[PDB]
Amino acid sequence: TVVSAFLVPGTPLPQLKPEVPSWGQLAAATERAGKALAASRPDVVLVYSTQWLAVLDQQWLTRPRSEGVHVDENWYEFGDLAYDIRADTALAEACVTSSPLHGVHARGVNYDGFPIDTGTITACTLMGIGTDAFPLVVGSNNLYHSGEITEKLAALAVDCAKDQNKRVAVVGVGGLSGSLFREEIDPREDRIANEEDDKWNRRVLKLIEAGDVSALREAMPVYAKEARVDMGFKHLHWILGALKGKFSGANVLGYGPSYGSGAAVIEFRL
Amino acid sequence: TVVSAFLVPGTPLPQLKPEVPSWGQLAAATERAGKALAASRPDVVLVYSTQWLAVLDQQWLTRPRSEGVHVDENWYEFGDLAYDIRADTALAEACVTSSPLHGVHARGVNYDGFPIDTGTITACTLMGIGTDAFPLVVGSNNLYHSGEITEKLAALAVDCAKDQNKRVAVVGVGGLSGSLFREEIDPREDRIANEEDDKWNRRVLKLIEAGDVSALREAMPVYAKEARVDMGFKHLHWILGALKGKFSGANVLGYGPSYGSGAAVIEFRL
Amino acid sequence: MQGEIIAGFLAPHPPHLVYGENPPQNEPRSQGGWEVLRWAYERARERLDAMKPDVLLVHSPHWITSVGHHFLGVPELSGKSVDPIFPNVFRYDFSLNVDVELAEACAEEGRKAGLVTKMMRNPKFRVDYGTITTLHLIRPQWDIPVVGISANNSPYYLNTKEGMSEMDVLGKATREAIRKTGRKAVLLASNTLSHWHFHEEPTIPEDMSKEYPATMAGYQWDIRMIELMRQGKTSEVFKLLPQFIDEAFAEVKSGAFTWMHAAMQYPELAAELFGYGTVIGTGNAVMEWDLRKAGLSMLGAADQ
Amino acid sequence: MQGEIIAGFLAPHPPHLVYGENPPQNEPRSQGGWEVLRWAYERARERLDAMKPDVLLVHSPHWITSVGHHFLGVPELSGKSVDPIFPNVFRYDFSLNVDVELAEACAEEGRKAGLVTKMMRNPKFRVDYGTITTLHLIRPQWDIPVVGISANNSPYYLNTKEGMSEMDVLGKATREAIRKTGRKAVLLASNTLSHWHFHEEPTIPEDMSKEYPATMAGYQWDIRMIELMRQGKTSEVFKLLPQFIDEAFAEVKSGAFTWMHAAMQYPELAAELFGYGTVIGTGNAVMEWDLRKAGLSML
Ligand SMILES: O=[N+]([O-])c1ccc(O)c(O)c1
Ligand SMILES: O=[N+]([O-])c1ccc(O)c(O)c1
Ligand SMILES: [Fe+3]
Ligand SMILES: [Fe+3]
Repeated sequence: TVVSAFLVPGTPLPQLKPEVPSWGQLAAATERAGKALAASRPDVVLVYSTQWLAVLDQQWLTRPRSEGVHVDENWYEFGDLAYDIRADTALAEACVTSSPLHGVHARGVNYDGFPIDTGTITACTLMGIGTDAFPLVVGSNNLYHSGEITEKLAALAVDCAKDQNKRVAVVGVGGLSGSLFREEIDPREDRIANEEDDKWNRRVLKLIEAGDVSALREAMPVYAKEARVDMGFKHLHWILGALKGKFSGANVLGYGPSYGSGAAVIEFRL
Repeated sequence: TVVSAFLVPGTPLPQLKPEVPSWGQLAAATERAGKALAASRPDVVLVYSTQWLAVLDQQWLTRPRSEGVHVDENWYEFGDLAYDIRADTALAEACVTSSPLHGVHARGVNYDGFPIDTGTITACTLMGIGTDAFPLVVGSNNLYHSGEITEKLAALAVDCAKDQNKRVAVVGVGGLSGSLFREEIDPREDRIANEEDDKWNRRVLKLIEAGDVSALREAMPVYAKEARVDMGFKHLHWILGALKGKFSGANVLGYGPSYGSGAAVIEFRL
Repeated sequence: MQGEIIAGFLAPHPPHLVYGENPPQNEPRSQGGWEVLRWAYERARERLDAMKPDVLLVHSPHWITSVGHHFLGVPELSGKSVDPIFPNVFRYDFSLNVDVELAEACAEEGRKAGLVTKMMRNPKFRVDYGTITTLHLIRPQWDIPVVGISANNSPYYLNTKEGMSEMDVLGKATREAIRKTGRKAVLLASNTLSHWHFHEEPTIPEDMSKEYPATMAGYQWDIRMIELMRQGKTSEVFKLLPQFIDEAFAEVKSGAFTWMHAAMQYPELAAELFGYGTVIGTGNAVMEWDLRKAGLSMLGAADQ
Repeated sequence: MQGEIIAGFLAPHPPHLVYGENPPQNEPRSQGGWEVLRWAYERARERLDAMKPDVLLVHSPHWITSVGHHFLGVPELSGKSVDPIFPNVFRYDFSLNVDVELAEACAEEGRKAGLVTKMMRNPKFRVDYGTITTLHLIRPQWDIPVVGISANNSPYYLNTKEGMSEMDVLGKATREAIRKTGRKAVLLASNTLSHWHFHEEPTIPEDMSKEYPATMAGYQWDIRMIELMRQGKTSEVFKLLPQFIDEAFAEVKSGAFTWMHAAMQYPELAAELFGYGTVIGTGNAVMEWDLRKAGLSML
């Protein structure tokens, strides 16, 4: 049922200011991942973003159609973020019901003007997703959830997609190393904060390319701590859980900086 | 194990002002019951008083020796009630632990200056109990306990006594009909407040004398309600539960008024 | 000289409140507790300190009498008040002074109004746990003299409506007694609100993570009533007092609330809420009716 | 024309408090709730009303910024604030006015003092629920102008000591901004206390019989601290703040509490508690430091 898999950046800087060459490349690479997405002919898109924060219990987006203009609470000077996002209401509501059976309290989320996070929006815009052709089943990033639980959450959704007989594209939205610069820089001279962050990204990115699930699995908890990886890399656990801890190789379409932070676009070879 | 059973008044008036003839008669009858008590050579005296109020859990007297001068909060004009009461701590503590094993939360009570109720005090004085020879196991009157609950509480204490090879005398302390005069009277003019109460008293007292447990069981809740009987007549329930719902007859040693309320001394023939 | 009811306080008496303050007089030691209700009492304490009243009058539910309404009548009373229900939290060494003169005047006036009244003359008497608590929570100095009144059976033995009338007559007689003696008095309705509660206390009674309202329906009655007290819609709170009693099982059934308000002539005045909290699931509110700050405190010309 | 900090409030922002009020701005209906904490905010409201200030300043934990300390800087901000965590209880149509001139002066002063600052000039900005809530609870009239200040990342990203230090400099710079502009300002620390909580949301949220402290130690920590506060032992709370953060998981880590006190200059003045109470197990205290009445309000 899972026919496609991707990891993309949840930073808005590539979409907002693609005139910066490195960010321009990140944007181009997320767009190229969109063609690869479409060509896989999915019915639903299993989306997880690191910026969709929940605390009480697991939240699933159940609102048929969400639209508006989002302003990033950090990057509001580089423009706005219009969005029009469709949801697979049947899958989402099923995910809500399937959730407490697997040991995770969940609730559907359907409210007018509910804030969809920057990550989900930028990946929709750039990848051309969340349209009526490719609706979403977005799961929140609960702060108290572990990568274990996140994997269980993604799996649970693939299995909910199986008995509705639907083709699934998986997208985990989030960054790599998270050493954000703490002063304002010239965006044209944005680079990766350290070389330690750079080497770590390069390394774990190479383990993704080779598809060494086992070496990746053990590098993950150390990498997450040592490179301040966006939310402990739970947006990769999402992709692993969706593929039930198994994938061949992978393809890296882009890797650059986002204000000292590491960002990358990865197409997964199933 | 159970060798003796008695019902005595909780009112202090008979001991406080026995110069009032009727009151003097009730005191002399309680004294007679005390002698019948001692003649049955018990090891412990199991006591329940209507005026020992509890709200949370069941309380049992676990202090080896309580002494003080108690002054009744209604009848303070008639004098003071000095006391020196001994508890069978070994048996009392057994009742504490055994009570939840019959579905009743309970605590021991062992606090210097803990107020023993008027009923327990007056009964001890007139009956010559609560001494080191006739120590007490006193169980509280919990407001939320029914008669059924009170019987199970008494049977349980009689149980614990068999486990310690102890001869039990049983004393239920409290009044009969309870329509106390609501204005000051001349104590010499004391009489049962009304005829309906007098009839009710005589009727159930006759059922007790005869030994008709069945008839007595059916009349009790009607009698309690109609003649405003002291605390639902749970003090008789106490005696019944200790006797496992069985007794042969009864001698009513005294029946008289107590400021309009009714009061009797009853010796039970096992 | 002119008689004066300076103010009327609603002053709940759950003994856990003194337990948590660890005063010298109480024997058992606590690790704090119920500080919302205890801070609520801090304000009440300072409001009363600035009244310097001649006398505090308290009507306690925990001195129950059948033959009319009783009044403390010995100049000095002392003892160790141990609470029959929670002796683990309350064992208080008290010593107080009674305004015998005003107490006798209350009896006198209550008798003339058609009530049966009695003076408590036994010096060996042990003041009830409820009185000792309300007094300490409002006045830990034990420096103002007190008049302690019993709660007559009426509302339980007869019925609520009929018993409530006795408490009203008693309140009117209390006012009349104050005005004739020319005393500067503070009235203390020692009442709790919703009283549904749970019959089980935890390992550590002070454990505040285990303290909460017993019922939602109870808490709601309380709020609604203390809101109406805040709005100053008194006539509305008394029209609701019967249903409040039935449904929330309120301790105002004992009559201290009606006694107080009757003595204050049921002022349609706003009441200040110092705080609301639960003790053993039980609803409690510390409140004040400032009659001076409203100019309704003066009663009239004194006698003699 | 000389500046004044009339007072600083500890003004927590659980959205249930506005939910409990059933205002026109908030969409969902409640059956009441958290009346103790609301009655605390009754005493806050009238204490504020008798101050007549030019501006309210508020530092909110729910506008988290990575690069410096941001300031609201648009004359009129409007919108619909739906809380991402509690959208069932909080969906609020806000309409507020910003003291842009003062916001800019705070930003310039912060910049001058070594901090990185930015002005939020985007007219479509969605104001966080913490800012919207605290303000509506202390002044539902929506009339006094406001400066919304973001909570910089530093205490979480660097560590507590460095974060607090940054937050202190921000406080000192805020004082300077008030004095240089001769504003009559009230400070609002939008912080809750013990945040260690349970994950159980009652079927009907307002059910107050389901509301209680999450941990005994949480409550005890909250009490010890606010008891030191009403004592006027300010130095001693700030000595205990690191340990209070670590063990009670208190939201004063976000920084508003340090910011406010630094701006008042850590006054050894006893505070007035309008009430403590819990929301979803969290510790919430509504307090005030009356600087005018203590005569330390002139800059
Ligand atoms: O908790 N207690 O101990 C209580 C609570 C309410 C009361 O009215 C009382 O007399 C005692
Ligand atoms: O219960 N809530 O909704 C809360 C409680 C504490 C907080 O600091 C908050 O931001 C929300
Ligand atoms: Fe009480
Ligand atoms: Fe918060």
